[PDB]
Amino acid sequence: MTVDFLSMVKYTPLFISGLIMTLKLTFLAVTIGVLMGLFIALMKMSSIKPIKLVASSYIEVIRGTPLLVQLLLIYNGLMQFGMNIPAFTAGVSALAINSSAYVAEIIRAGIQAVDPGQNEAARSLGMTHAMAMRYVIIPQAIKNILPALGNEFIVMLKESAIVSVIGFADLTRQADIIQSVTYRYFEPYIIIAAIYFVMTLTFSKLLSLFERRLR
Amino acid sequence: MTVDFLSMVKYTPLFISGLIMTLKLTFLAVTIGVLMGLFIALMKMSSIKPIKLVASSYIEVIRGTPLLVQLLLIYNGLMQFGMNIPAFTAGVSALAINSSAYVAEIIRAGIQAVDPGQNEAARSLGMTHAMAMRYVIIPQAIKNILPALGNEFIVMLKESAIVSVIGFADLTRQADIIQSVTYRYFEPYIIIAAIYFVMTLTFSKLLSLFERRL
Amino acid sequence: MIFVNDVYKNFGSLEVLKGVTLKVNKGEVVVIIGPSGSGKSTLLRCINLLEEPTKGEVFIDGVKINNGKVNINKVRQKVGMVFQHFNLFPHLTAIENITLAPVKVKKMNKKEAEELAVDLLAKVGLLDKKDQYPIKLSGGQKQRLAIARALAMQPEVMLFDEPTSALDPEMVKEVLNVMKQLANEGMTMVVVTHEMGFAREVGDRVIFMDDGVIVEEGTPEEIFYRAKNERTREFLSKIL
Amino acid sequence: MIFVNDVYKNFGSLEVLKGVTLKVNKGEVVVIIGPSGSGKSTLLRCINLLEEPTKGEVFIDGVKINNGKVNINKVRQKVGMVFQHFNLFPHLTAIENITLAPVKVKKMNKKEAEELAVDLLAKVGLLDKKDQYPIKLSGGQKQRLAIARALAMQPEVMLFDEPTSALDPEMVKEVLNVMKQLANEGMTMVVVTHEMGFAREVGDRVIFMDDGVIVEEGTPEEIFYRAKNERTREFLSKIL
Repeated sequence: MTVDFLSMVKYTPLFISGLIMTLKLTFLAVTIGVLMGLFIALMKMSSIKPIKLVASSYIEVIRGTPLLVQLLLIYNGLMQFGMNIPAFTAGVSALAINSSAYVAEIIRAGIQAVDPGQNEAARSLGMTHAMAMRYVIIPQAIKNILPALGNEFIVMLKESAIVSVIGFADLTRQADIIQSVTYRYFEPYIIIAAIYFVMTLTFSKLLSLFERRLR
Repeated sequence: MTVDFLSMVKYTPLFISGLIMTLKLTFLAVTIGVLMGLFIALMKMSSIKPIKLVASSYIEVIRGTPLLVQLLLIYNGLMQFGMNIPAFTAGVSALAINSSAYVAEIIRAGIQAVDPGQNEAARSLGMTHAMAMRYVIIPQAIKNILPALGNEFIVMLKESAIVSVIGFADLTRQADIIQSVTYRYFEPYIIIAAIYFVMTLTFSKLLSLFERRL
Repeated sequence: MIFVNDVYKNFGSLEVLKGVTLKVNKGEVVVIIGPSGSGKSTLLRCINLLEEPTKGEVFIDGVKINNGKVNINKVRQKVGMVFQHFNLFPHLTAIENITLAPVKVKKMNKKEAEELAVDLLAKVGLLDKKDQYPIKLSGGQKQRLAIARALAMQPEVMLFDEPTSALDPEMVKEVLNVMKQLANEGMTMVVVTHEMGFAREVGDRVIFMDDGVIVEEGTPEEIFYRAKNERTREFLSKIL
Repeated sequence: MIFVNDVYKNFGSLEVLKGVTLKVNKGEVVVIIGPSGSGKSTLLRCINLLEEPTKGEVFIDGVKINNGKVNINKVRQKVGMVFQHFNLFPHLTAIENITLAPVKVKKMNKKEAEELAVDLLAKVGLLDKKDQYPIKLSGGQKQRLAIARALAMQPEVMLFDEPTSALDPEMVKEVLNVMKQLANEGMTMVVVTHEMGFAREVGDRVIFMDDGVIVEEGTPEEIFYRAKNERTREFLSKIL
């Protein structure tokens, strides 16, 4: 018809419910992916050649491949094995995996970003790589890493809107729902996009503000 | 049932068509998105405050907001205005827009990355900002920017798999198609992922190879 | 000719110049010295407005240049500047480095510009490097090129902002020599330096700055051998 | 005590050391000088294996340490190193900087380590800065701190890789003075430097390196006044 946002107001509980659902997805998704990523990182540091090759292949393949195709690979691709994983567990799995690769790389880069001179000083004072790592390098890598992890989350928020196509009732899914009863797509999408924007701004603000608490 | 990749061979024309379809989408998306992005950049540099505000708000809004929701906003959100833009132009518009914002930021940053000493030397030799920009700074910002544009393209390849959900016959969509005749989802997706992967590796190789030369 | 008049400069809470005045007339070689954080370089960069005073004014040839009512490009045409880190144009060859500004600012004829450049390259001993890129030059060669490049715009005063500090020690002499030659040919010079030998040999006047202020000034021999102020003696004792 | 024996080093196509031999006995102060690309710092860093020789061997206390059949940490406990750019641990205070390695490597008692640290801080004149963090230290304070930290591991030799080059000129003396004080106390030292004053004052031997080779050596006055080789004369003429 024509634009009518006022008609959208009564659907506030739907948006609020969608919003809460996008949050719940992303938090848990990252939380697993970070721990996963940490682990993937540890493998790539191993002296054991096969394991290093495996972590490298994991990271390389996941980063070099679309989020969608991973999602559908978990959801659709598993059906034919008598597997019926919910929309939720599928989305979280996919995100935790994608995030695991990017988080592992954030860690490696956060370490390599610490001045090599630190390691030189430490070794030259008689410390072994282990000790140098515990007492000198890692406490600095951390301050490199927390800001990039914190940033990864903000990306995972935007990315998670892709679970709508799988039929998960996220913030984006709402626009289908609403339109089924309003025949309007435009206005609820403008509203939804606005919510993602406000969320992104908010979290960016807190993130940088925290970064100053560190650096 | 259980895994059977050999059966997938006869469907090769579907993938290749899907592959070619992703390329054509992505190439065009970047080409428009670069031109658009360059233009947005110019706005952010302008002294005329409204223009800078608009470009800043634009960039901030697009970067801070999902690609999907932009796609659907074009495709679905425009229907109720009696608009039925194809899946293709919807996708291209979405990608060229997303990429336009990110390209604008890449350009600005490629400029801010050339050593301020270059500008100081240029001004101190009597050259006006215009000349410094033309003869000194920009020829360097370019070598800062091309590696990031080329890489942006590599990101947009992965991104473009999302226009499948709009019903575009790209590389990812094929797995639906093939399964309709085979009841297999796993194997065609693995093949598709492998194809996206080989594309990413290839383009990364060529891109970095171009990069070391500069 | 140059008159910095009671300027102050702040970078946020950092007070770098706290009321400084400097006059230099045609033919003087003025050398400014002092500990790190004295404000030397900030004062030097006020002369051609690379820094803008928070307060105070700077005049060149009797005209105020920090009132926003002046074409700054025309000023920097008169006041050359050589940088601590060279700031060569990397995408341009040596000669192209030299001829860019005369061609684009003075609108010089390219054959004439070419001849100026080969004269200057010969002058600073970079003839065999005319078509080499800045990256193939050693630091000393780099700074000599930067100097040639500055000279091609034929300024009436040259500013030197620690032209020697980023040079390997084996490379200081050759650059200093060029500066001295310019001094001997009557070029007006304001030099910020760590190399007191230069100040001794060709400086006309030596300025000692500390904590954003000129604390003592005089001739080279006055400052190096008969310094009245306590801080001047102290700094010199750590330095000489 | 230290015996580097005919070593070579490559970084890819870059040949940095091309056959170098260095013997230093207990109590010597050896000073290595030369143009950039001479190989000074590379040779210097071969001693405690911050670099690995492409060929040749290095023995300390008569035992070869680059055969992979020796514990390198145990080696570097004997061989100290002071870095051009300090390499202080930023998250750790002055005291903590000093005590980290003794407590964790030597397993020293924390109170004992603490007493050691405050003694060394007094020694290099940094007691009033004990708890602070580097960021709050000046260049001189930093290098003096780095020296204290190195000393707390009580080495039998100290390696110095251009410890003054990144210091403001007003700050060179204090660091050099501490180094001299150690020399006077009989510490074995290998020093790579631009500061010829140090070699004059406390150096026992001077090594001139050029193009990855030791080209001439002798006592400080032998080298500074009676240098035999032409390359040495060239370098010195630019440097002195």
